[PDB]
Amino acid sequence: GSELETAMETLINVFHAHSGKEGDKYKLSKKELKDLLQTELSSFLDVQKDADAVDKIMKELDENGDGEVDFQEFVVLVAALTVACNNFFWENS
Amino acid sequence: GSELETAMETLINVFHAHSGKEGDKYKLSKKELKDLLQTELSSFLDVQKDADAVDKIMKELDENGDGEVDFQEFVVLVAALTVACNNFFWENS
Ligand SMILES: [Ca+2]
Ligand SMILES: [Ca+2]
Ligand SMILES: [Ca+2]
Ligand SMILES: [Ca+2]
Repeated sequence: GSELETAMETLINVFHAHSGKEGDKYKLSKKELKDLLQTELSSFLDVQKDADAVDKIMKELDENGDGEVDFQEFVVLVAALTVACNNFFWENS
Repeated sequence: GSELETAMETLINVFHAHSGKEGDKYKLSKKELKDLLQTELSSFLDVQKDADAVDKIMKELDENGDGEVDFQEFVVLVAALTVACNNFFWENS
């Protein structure tokens, strides 16, 4: 099946849906990623309600203080945090 | 939309489709991950043709030499490698 493959194609499409909407299509930005999580992962990855949560999240990515992200840094950080949350409910049954 | 959200639900379902098929449903294994990539990401992440490629890939994950993976280690390693490949074709246009 393409279920797992479809997983890579989908995050890449929404990624180019908002990332290229700001014009900076060659680099991601702090506001661009804010839209992607609050759009489909708002309930899981809290972010829209805690705007401070997005400043902290980009800080690990923008460790360079570039206020911009290379998108690759983003996938590794949120990938581990959300995956851990699913096991959190399963751990207590 | 749930396109990005659907991305997390799909890799998690196939993950529990083969991971729980070996009985070791509490921990992933070297053969379990081999099936997930060769099943839907065979063409992108070469693996089935280069069985040596799977030994090397788990080595970074099983840096502990446990021949077993915590699944979380897996998502971060293959997440960055496949994402980079998509930009490889885009970089040369
Ligand atoms: Ca962008
Ligand atoms: Ca950055
Ligand atoms: Ca398993
Ligand atoms: Ca491991």
